[PDB]
Amino acid sequence: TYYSTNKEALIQNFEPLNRKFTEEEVEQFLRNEGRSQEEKRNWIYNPHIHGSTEGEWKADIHEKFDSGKAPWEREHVKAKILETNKAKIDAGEEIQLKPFK
Amino acid sequence: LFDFNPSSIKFEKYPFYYWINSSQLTEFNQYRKFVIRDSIIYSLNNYII
Amino acid sequence: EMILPHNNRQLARQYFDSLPENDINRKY
Amino acid sequence: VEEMDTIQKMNYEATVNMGRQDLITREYTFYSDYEFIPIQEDRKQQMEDALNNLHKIIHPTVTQLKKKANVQEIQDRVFRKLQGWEGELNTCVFSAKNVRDSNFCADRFTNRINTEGVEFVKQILREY
Amino acid sequence: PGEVLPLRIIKYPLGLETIHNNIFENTNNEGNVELFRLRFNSNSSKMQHK
Amino acid sequence: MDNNYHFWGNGDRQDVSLSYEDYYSILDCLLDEKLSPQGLMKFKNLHEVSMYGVSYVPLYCFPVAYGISHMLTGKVRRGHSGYRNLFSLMSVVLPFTCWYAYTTPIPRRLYTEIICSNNADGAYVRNRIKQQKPGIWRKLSQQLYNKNFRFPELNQDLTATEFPLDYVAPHKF
Amino acid sequence: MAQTAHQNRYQGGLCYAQCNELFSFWNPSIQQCWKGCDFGVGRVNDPEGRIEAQQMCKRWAAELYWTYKGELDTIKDLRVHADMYPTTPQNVYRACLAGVRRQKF
Repeated sequence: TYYSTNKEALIQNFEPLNRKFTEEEVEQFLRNEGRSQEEKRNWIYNPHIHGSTEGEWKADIHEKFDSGKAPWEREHVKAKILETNKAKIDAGEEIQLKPFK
Repeated sequence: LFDFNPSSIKFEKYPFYYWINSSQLTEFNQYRKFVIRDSIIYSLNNYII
Repeated sequence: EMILPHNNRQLARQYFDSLPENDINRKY
Repeated sequence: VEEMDTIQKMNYEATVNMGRQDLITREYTFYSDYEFIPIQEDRKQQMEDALNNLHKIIHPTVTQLKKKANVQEIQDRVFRKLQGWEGELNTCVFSAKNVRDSNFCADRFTNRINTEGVEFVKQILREY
Repeated sequence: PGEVLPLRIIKYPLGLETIHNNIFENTNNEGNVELFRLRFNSNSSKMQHK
Repeated sequence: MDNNYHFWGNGDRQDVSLSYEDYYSILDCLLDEKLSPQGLMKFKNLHEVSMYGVSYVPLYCFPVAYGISHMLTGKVRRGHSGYRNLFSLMSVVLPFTCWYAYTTPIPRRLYTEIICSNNADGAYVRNRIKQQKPGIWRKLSQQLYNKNFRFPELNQDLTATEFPLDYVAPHKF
Repeated sequence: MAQTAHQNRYQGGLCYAQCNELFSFWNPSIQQCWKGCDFGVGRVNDPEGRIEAQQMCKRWAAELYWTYKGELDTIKDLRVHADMYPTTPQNVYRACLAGVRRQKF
């Protein structure tokens, strides 16, 4: 029954990404080399290369990397997705945010 | 034997043609004290006009 | 080696200006 | 500075004499050497200002790294670019005819440091 | 032999001193630690002192 | 074909080919301070592969030198009895066959990574060979251009605004 | 092991084995690690005995090399690696502390 259940789950819950990856998502993917596996990365703040303030930069870094929240779960990224693909939003097609796994 | 072989033809008349001095075409990553050599090369290439 | 712009004599430009108006180099 | 004992006077004389090695040896010049127009004092100060500006960017990153290997790697990565630019400057200054040419070369080197050097350093430090 | 070239960029050695767990021997007036140094040859003909 | 295509000391036909003489001459015009730790690693792997290779080349050439020395003596095989003439002719001919072998370029993955890499190490090596070894770079530039490599340092560069630093041998555009 | 307590490293027990496993075989830090095993024999399990053993390591490092008063109190990283050699009082202190940590019972 494992095969039948897996086939049903795949057929029911699989849709194509239906969208082009945004600039922010691509930049996050290119910076995912900075993610460290099995041990947390020590994030050091240098105002001349990172800008902003130490608290704001550390909050953004925690949101991007430590929290594990995906780029498509960010509000501004979601707004960009719903804006740059409004043509597909029309004619009754719903955009998929998180790619299927 | 049975493929492309680079040619060995070169410029064999112009004096000091292969004493190439530093420029943006050589990236200036040479031996530090070769700057003197460059000057010499420069002078030589002004002697043969 | 590069000639510095202030020490650069535009001999190529001098010859170019002396070319006829209907010239292949001017077309280039 | 006049009033002092024998030992203090001897120590002051020693400290003064250890700094006049440049003065004593300036008379002994060689005829066969290849002379060049030196980099002017203002250009020296501008180049040192550019270097200090570079050190301003790298300071928090290197002082927040607890491994000597990482700091040495950062030093080596920047030093290759700086050494290429230094070689270009040395060639173009040794082959200089007047002070105008030396100033041009020094200005080009300083502009390279202030324009591309800071960008390269920032990219390296972001990598670290 | 050759010359003392107009400019040399010198890497400051790191970790030569461990007296108080500091690996930066040098610091400029701005307070920023120094990794590099600029050495200039002002006089191109004078001898170098022993 | 082979099960060891991953090996750095291996190569296929269309890899960059450098003879041992060219490789040693190229080594004679480089500095380790100007190379990143990855470039130094490439050069060290090439060093060990090449030390074994230069050790082995006379062994490769020995059968041919033996045959040629035998054919110079005549059509008589005086084994254990013509050894003196055979090995005098060998000490003459084996250097000639080894000359042909050592002047023969051989392809290698390390050769194609050291020269054709697009990072700063590759540019440094290419420019150093271009300036200090003009003839080696002439041959190497011809080979690289023939192999669809497009680098500014090549003499055959149609996109350049500066004239070539050497004679451009004829080739098919 | 001229400075340690046992004639041979096998009498040290599991602590000396862990000290050997900590550093490469040519690293003289192992002996210092062994001294840690000596300092935390009847002290590791006692909550104040562990602090006493760490103080013993600090005193040992101060006695082997010339040290300054704050020098061993401002060490950023107390972790050790295989190629850590007892060239400094900080390295001696770190090796001794690592030996103390590995002293069961």
